[PDB]
Amino acid sequence: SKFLDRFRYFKQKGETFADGHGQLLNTNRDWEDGYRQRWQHDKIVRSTHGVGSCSWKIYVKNGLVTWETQQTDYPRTRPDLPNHEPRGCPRGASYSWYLYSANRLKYPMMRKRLMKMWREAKALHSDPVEAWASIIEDADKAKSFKQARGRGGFVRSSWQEVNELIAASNVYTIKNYGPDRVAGFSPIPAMSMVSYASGARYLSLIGGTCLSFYDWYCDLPPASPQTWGEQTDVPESADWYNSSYIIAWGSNVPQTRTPDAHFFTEVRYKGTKTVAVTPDYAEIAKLCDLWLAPKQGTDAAMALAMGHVMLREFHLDNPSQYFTDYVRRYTDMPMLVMLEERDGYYAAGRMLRAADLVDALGQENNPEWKTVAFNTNGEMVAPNGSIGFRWGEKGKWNLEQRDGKTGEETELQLSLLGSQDEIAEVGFPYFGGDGTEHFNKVELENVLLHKLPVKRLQLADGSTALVTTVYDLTLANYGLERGLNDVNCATSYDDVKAYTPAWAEQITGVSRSQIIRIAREFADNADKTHGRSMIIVGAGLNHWYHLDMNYRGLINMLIFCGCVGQSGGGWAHYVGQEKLRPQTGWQPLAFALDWQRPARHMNSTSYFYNHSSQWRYETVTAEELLSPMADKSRYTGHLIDFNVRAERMGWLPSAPQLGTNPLTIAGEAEKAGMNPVDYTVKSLKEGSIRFAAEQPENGKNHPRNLFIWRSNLLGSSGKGHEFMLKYLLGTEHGIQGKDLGQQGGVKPEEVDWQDNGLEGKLDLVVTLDFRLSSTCLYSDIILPTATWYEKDDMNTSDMHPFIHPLSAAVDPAWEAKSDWEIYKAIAKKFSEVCVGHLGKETDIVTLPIQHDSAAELAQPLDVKDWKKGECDLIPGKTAPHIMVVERDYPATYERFTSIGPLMEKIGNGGKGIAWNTQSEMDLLRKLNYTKAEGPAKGQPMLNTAIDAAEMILTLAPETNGQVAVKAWAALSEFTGRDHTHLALNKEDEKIRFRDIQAQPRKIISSPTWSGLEDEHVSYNAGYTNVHELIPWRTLSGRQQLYQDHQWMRDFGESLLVYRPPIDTRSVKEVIGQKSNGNQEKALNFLTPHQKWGIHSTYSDNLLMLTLGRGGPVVWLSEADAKDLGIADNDWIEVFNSNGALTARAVVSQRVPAGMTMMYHAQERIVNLPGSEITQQRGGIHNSVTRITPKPTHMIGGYAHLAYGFNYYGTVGSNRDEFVVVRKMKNIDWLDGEGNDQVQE
Amino acid sequence: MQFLNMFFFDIYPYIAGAVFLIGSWLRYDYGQYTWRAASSQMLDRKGMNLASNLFHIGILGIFVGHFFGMLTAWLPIEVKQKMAMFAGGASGVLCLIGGVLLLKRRLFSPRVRATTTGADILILSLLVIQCALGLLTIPFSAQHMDGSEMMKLVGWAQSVVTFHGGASQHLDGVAFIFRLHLVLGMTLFLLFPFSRLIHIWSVPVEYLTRKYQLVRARH
Amino acid sequence: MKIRSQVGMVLNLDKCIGCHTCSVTCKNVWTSREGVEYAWFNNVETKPGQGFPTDWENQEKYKGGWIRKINGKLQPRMGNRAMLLGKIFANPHLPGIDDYYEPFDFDYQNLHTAPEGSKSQPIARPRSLITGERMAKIEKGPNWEDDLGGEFDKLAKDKNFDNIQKAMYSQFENTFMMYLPRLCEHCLNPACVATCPSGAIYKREEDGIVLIDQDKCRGWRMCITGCPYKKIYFNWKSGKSEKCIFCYPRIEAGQPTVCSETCVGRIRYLGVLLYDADAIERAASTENEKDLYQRQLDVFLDPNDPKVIEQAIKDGIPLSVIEAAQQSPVYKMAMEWKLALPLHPEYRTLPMVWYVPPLSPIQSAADAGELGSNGILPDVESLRIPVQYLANLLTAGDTKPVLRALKRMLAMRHYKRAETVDGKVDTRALEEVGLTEAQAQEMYRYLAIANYEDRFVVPSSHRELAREAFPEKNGCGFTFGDGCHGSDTKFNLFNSRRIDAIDVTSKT
Ligand code: HEM
Ligand code: SF4
Ligand code: SF4
Ligand code: SF4
Ligand code: F3S
Repeated sequence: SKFLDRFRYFKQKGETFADGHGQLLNTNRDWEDGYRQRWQHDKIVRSTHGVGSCSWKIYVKNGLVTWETQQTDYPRTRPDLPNHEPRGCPRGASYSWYLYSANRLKYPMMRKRLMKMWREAKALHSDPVEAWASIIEDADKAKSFKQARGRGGFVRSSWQEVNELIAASNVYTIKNYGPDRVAGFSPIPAMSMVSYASGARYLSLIGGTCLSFYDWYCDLPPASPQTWGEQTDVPESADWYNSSYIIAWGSNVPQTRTPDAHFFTEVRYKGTKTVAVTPDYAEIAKLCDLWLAPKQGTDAAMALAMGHVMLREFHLDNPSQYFTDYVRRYTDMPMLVMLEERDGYYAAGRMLRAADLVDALGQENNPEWKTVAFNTNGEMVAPNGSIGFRWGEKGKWNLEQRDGKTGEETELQLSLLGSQDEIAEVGFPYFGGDGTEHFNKVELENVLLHKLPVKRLQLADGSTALVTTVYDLTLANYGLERGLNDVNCATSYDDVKAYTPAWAEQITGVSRSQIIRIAREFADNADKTHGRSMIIVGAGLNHWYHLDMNYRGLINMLIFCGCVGQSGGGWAHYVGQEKLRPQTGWQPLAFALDWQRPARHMNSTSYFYNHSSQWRYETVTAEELLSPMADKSRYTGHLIDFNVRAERMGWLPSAPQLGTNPLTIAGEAEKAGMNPVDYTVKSLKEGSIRFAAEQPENGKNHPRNLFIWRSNLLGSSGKGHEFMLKYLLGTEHGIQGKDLGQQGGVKPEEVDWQDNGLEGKLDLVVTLDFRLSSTCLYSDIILPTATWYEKDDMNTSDMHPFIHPLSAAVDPAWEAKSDWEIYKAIAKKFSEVCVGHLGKETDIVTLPIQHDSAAELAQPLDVKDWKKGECDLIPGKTAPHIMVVERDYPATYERFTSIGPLMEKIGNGGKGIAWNTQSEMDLLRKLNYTKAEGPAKGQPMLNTAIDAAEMILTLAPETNGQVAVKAWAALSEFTGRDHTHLALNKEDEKIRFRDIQAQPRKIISSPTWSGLEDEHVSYNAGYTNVHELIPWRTLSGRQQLYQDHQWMRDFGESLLVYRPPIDTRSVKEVIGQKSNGNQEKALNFLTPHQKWGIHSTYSDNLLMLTLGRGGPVVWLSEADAKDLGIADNDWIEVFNSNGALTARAVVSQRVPAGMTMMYHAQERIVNLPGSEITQQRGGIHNSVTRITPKPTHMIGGYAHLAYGFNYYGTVGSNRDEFVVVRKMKNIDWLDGEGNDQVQE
Repeated sequence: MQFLNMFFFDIYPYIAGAVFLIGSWLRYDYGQYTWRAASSQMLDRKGMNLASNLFHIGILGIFVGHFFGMLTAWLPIEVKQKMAMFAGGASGVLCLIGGVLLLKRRLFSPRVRATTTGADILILSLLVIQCALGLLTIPFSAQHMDGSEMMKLVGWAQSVVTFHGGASQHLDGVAFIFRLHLVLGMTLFLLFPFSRLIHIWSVPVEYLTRKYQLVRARH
Repeated sequence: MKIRSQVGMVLNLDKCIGCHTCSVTCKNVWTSREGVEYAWFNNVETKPGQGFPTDWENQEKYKGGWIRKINGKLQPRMGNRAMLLGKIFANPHLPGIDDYYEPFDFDYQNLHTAPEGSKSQPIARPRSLITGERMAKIEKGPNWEDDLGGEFDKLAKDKNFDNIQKAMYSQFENTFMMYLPRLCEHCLNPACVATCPSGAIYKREEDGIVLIDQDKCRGWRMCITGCPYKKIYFNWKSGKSEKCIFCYPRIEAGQPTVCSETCVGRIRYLGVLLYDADAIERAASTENEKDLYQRQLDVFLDPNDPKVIEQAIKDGIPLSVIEAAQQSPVYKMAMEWKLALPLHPEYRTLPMVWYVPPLSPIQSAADAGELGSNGILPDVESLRIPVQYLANLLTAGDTKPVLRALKRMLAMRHYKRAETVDGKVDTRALEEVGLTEAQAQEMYRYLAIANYEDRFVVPSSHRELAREAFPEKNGCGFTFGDGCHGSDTKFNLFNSRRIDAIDVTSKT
């Protein structure tokens, strides 16, 4: 009795202490069980998150998921390195909130209007394909549900009803227009491989389009493919610990790479110096030894000046033995460049090829693809490594300093200065004088002439020409005086020349003494340590229109100091977890390459620029981007015209591909008495068949069915939000500006024009998600999917070498299903619904010229447009490959659920190599069992996500030591050097799904990557190139400083140069037009990755919203806010020609005047009032952006500049954007609640 | 009438008394987590300082008066009554004002209303009523300044607490208003163990002599 | 002389990245219930700022902590026993819900149920978790000032800016910010325990964790005012107060707290500290507040001293705890290297959660500067965070101990760079700060590498001692409702018996 216990009062009094200040009591403490029983749980399950890569402990209590804490049992790193545990971040810690919250999607849902018509149609049409026809072909019916998008009316449906509608619509679209009119968008597969593969596999089997993501998000740094012929390979976070000098340039590490931040904070204790370069005082500055703040968008300038000081002091004045040898062996600096004749001066042309010389330097194979240089004895030579040795021959594609003819050791020379025949003056473009009124400029000359030590040579065709080295061209471009009395070269760092510290100080605002001190310290460290200097770079630089220059500026500094390929040094780019390591095990699964080849990949930026009709509002011209030394008449047309040409030349992919159903081509080729390939080539030449890109609005060349999963596309990722709503969805929109037609602008010369653009192109939008997102809100059908804690899958990252799983702690709640089971069931329904409409069809598929394939050696000297008679139409060389693919539609499900025969028939491979994988398939038959009968009888099964994962683990070299050894052996053929020793000591290694559930496993060194998985050295990008002499997949086989492609030269990007931020002209035409009484002001609009969410995921999570500002907000400097009369947290409106958004202000001192920042994505479903500008619900950050492509990101069929899914293509950069900002007056919620406010 | 009289003043007082005691004991042993004052101050501080102090200081004045007046030459019955009418009268005025302010708050202060329980509204309303009734008995006691009325009520009270039957007889002829006050007052003891009034049992007397630091040993 | 033990905690502010993971994991486990949804046992504040609750450091307004009277005796700032009792009907200093923030939620379901034919896109508006009514606008949150969110003149009201010419810090180029993660200090002389009229708050003898007994608490809500760190939160629904419980359910078996093991930055260290309970009053009542820091250090005992060992044994400290104390990272940082300092020692509570001050980028200067005593690395004098600010936070205004900690950390960096970059032994900076090569080496092991087994050295609370673990092992958790838990007397009105006990006594 607690009552009776009160009587043992003084009996429970123990000794006093501290001289009567305290009393020790011996009283009951049983009540403490109250908190103990909360902590206790049923079990713990290991899982992670899908779109950091951190393994978590999922706690289940009372049969429900209650919370999570990080797993800390990762394999430990070397004793001299800190370990990874516990990793994690705040977003991840709050995920459990989603499982049973109020915004959980529990049942499949369909727009009421669409359901009403669907059921009435089925009542009049027994066949679902015909029922769908009756609805979609009736303009009034189609529009009734397309306009209901985003306007409420969702009703509960069922898996049976939605699967039939989806299947019917898919069949109808494929049959009447083409498989490529069906598309799917899903991002970053590395976070949940199988979940991504599910939809991609269904789409690939039926012929639909698989949209890209690395370029779409603008996480892809085009400079990487340019310099190294590699999409993105970077050192792991642990490797930062091996660096003794680090610059965090435009990277907010603690906020964007949270679980890895400790390596940066901890390495400081080892003596490493850290420097932060960010316009604002960000979290990253808090952790550095020095904070430099240049004007945003002007970073390339600072890098150029730093490079200037490094070259001057470590390459010229006091030559660094390390640096000198490094650039000699690993760069294209010794390579020779042909000078082109102009009136009064010369211009750098394409690099000299062995084919240009009389006896082709004794080279019969691909002579026009082998660069040339001089050796220490003035003798000319074609060294090993150039991309010409990669195909057609074996044994010479390596970085051994040898003569490509005699196989003898040589020593390339760097500068011709001291052996030149004469001194020619070469012109270099200078853009540092242009720019808007928001950035400081430095007037010089559009063309800066420099004195270059040339050397005349006798060409193989009788003519003669002048040549120089990339090295000489580089020193000149930087403005280094070399005794030739060059007026434009600097005489000191104070001399305001083209690219001096004094010059940079004016443009960036960063003190010249700081630029000099750090450039010096950085280079000195690299020299002492042999390359242990590193630059971590992020979206602060990669999201600008000229991201290529910012990056090349940083890349050069690193190369000049020999930091690339050395542990603790190099280029560390982190923006998106693009690194799915078991690549060649996953690709066949994801794109059904085990059944059919090739698939239909497409680069999303061009795809949406085209189909959401953002080109109809383009304000940027190619003309204003051309070099001042280019023939402006050869580059006429709209930016979209350049894309269309790139497409027909086999440079970029297309989607839809042809203006005619590709399933009907074969049937016409037969009647014409000729095979499909030839019939297509001839029809294209004659114009009877055309690329769909030419007429995107004719009614048959736009996509009609779109699948969206693991994405919030139409709500955060989608640049040009208002355009997508208008043209793709056909719903109300907030666009403010007028299109080309309304302004009387000039129409493109490759694409048809019409005053009234086609609206509501999508017939059916299907979204899979566990929460009702902004995208679901605008969809026709919403499918409840399993959360990351309710399904099995795998995850890998570029931050560490571990492969770990996602696991179902409990079965998917309510009616949710995993992505794999959702698409498997769609496939099953499709397979029966298509009977009688589609059978064993023949498909004609176009495939752009592929990087890492023999065909990458397309057009060696210039650009020829067959469409303009400049050459013959040769598929795979001057146009895309024309492939024939057989599809067994009724067998879609059986193929989806089994590993195809192509793995055994053809084999497997990637990145330019192939191997036999029969043993792996035999193993898989035992692990997954096999089909007892039917079309896939005898083939390994793929019924569960686990089976799919084991397929990935068994086929990939990163997870199967047996395959890893065959992979390296195949590569050894090309290089003539043995590389199998890189995996022989792990040949018995085989990673299993159930084993990674017990403990994350480190992967195996693979030729797919250039870093190594070893116990003595950390993983560092480019390490195999520098240490195994494997060439970078570039024209020269070395790090490319000089881009000699015609377009690169004419657009002024052959060598790096400063390029000021571009003008989007999105503000002046709307500012003031719709006054509300408060002052308006134009500000630079920046959108860095937020702190309370991953893109938009978590943006609706109550925990994240509570720790943030309760919903969408925007940051402004105190000055700008005070100027506009904006107090902290006031409602404000941001807008321009592309649309408008509403948010609450966050006034802060750490935001520099002139700029505003709305952290990337806070989407459109929470706490947003009506807009005073559009009279609609306020928009989001992408309501004020719009896609604007850059020509150089379209180059194809040129060695390192050839296509690859997520490897190259146009990017959606938009930090150059400006918006009008103002305080809101009326705050109307448009919900009929009567709860509106007025700000005064 | 005679039946209702014996019920309310001979029977009822013992029913309410048993429920008050056994109910308190049982809720103490099996409801420790429910034994609190249930402060609402944080949700709405406005007016609470004035209101709560007026009510508690007043209600405590009343309690002291009632306790020593009904359960106890230099202090004859008529002197005791004069004290009750003025001292007790003033206390009841402070109490009633505070009580009314607290009730207004509890009923119309959004955060307090949204989070209150029914028993909280019921118990406070009844105390405001009981306090108002108490004050209304003053003009009646004024008609018998010789303490004739008080003598009856005190006769009843002491008969009840000493378990002497016939307690109702002492009340023969007392003004009706006194009847009401007595019944409502006893009812509050009946509802006592099922409301927030249990906080009263916990008046923190031990604190005045307690050592500052407390440490509990393994147990 | 009475030796007691406690697992202390040290947070290295130099490594904190201000991510809040620690805050989320605590919330998910302990405070997701209605009534404490607004409570964050662990919360991270960005400085400069006023924190959560707003201006909690202002004791003149909030009346938290202790004061030393002229006669030398200690008394809660709230007042003596009589004074405190006199404020019971309405605590005049009590922080209101608005001083924290009004907890909110959103109407997500409106996104699901919006009717067909809406004139605009449906949206989820905020709703109060206190009233259930629509909120016109969210005006506050627990981390509202995160990353300098707010005007400088607003953030500068920061109590720690006292006696500092703060004008210069409103200049863009002089901007500075740092993070202050905080939880309950589990003090040796807790003010909450002394200000609770019912005696419901207590310090556990075996591990020094301070708890509010949920059975005995009466909701007098005076403790909230009493705590100078404002770490006790009133549960508006249950009517009782709650606070960080140092995750005793895990500590009891030797595990780290949730916020410690989930710290992404790897900044938290857990280790045993042995202290003389008999010296608590003497130390907390020293006349000069700038001496409280050192006076508390003197209360901590040397775990390797055989004299302390024997007394500890005699006083009942388990052997494993003594052993844990001998390898305590907290002891090394607070006693040996002097890197860790208390949070506001002037409150006189003898706090047990300490902090290592943060380093920061050098201050803005006319030119790129020159090499200093540390070469290309910084010298303590160049740091942009005003040391006086750090001193007001950690050392009652005395900058000496703050500078020593920062200097020593920079020295470690200098020595390590010489070694790993130049390949030389250069102990110049070490000798300047009074450190040996071995000490810098150990500092590097714990601060840089920071292996899991080194950050957390938590011993068992030995729940078997002085109790009967066997019947408990066999019957704990069967919560059928025997009604016998919570009291020592066996008699009970419902005529029942404890499920986890043995009622049939041995007759042998
Ligand atoms: C069972 C409980 C109670 C009993 C038996 C009781 C009895 C009485 C009696 C007999 C009187 C008239 C005094 C006289 O003889 O002159 C009185 C007066 C009064 N009572 Fe009560 N009472 C009770 C409870 C309460 C409570 C709970 C309150 C407060 C809400 C209250 C407030 C008053 C006031 C304001 C007066 C008039 C002035 C005074 O005599 O102090 N009573 N009560
Ligand atoms: S969201 Fe990403 S970074 Fe955060 S805990 Fe999950 S996996 Fe790690
Ligand atoms: S010790 Fe435990 S209860 Fe206290 S703040 Fe940390 S996680 Fe929360
Ligand atoms: S988890 Fe660690 S690093 Fe992150 S805010 Fe909390 S204490 Fe700082
Ligand atoms: S002052 Fe003690 S509400 Fe605070 S511990 Fe609860 S009765």
